[PDB]
Amino acid sequence: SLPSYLNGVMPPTQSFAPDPKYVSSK
Amino acid sequence: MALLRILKETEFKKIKVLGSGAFGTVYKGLWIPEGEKVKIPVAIKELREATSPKANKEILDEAYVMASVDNPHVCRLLGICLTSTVQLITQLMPFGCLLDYVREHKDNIGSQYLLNWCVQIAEGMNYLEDRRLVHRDLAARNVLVKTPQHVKITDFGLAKLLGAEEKVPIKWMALESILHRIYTHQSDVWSYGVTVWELMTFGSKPYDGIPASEISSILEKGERLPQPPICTIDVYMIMVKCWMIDADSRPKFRELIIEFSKMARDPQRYLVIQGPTDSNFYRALM
Repeated sequence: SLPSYLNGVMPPTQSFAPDPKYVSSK
Repeated sequence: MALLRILKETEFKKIKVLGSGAFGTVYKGLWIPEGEKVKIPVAIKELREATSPKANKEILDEAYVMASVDNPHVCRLLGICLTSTVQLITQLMPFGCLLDYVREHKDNIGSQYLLNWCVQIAEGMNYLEDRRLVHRDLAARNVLVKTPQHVKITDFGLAKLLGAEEKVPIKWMALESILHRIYTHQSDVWSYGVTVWELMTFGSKPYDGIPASEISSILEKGERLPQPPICTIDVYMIMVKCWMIDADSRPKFRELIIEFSKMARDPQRYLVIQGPTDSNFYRALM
């Protein structure tokens, strides 16, 4: 269940939108 | 472990500077408790002039609380000393901060040492919460190593002892703290969250490249620190929940303690890594 990163290069962030738990409404 | 011990400006000796920060500089020193012919190794932190200036009676109070923290995973204030400057005395921590440490051993640290530090750090914060105390600056750089198997949260009370009067670790701060300067055990859980990420990614800088000023936004948009390489989905998931917008939906320390304790019980099933006693901070204390 790991991260299939294209050459281990782990990206600055990961988004979770639209799930409203992590997406504030302004 | 007892109350706050007030020293006289001649009961301790600054032996050598170990490194200055923004809250002040720190030295390696000895403690000559008037009376006994004993001399114990400590760490002397001499804070810098504060903008607001809290009289010698209030400063003196915060110091008692800092002195009242009694838990194996939370550095306690041993002794304070007021003169034209304030100096704090605490038991010295041999291996330095857990940040430099994990960076300096990125291929020597096993699944068990991480999960453990996670549990211990939770443990400590859970204590600070039991005592209705909010840290406000949890972070791998603020977790010192007594031994590769025993770490403790430090600096509790130092921040607020100077910067709660009206820099900032934006990337460790929870949304609310950023937007409204709101701090609570729930905002700490957010930080705990980052702290675990720093560890799991062997000391990687969070949101590296993105200016601080840009963090609140990307945060509101649904952006979060990425799943570390060695983390199964199970672990990351918990790191994520500490970053929900609604503080009240963020895991509680007592919950965290229980989770990581469980994982620590089958490390290789939650953290996949390929497969110490030293640190250049230790080389400076020898």
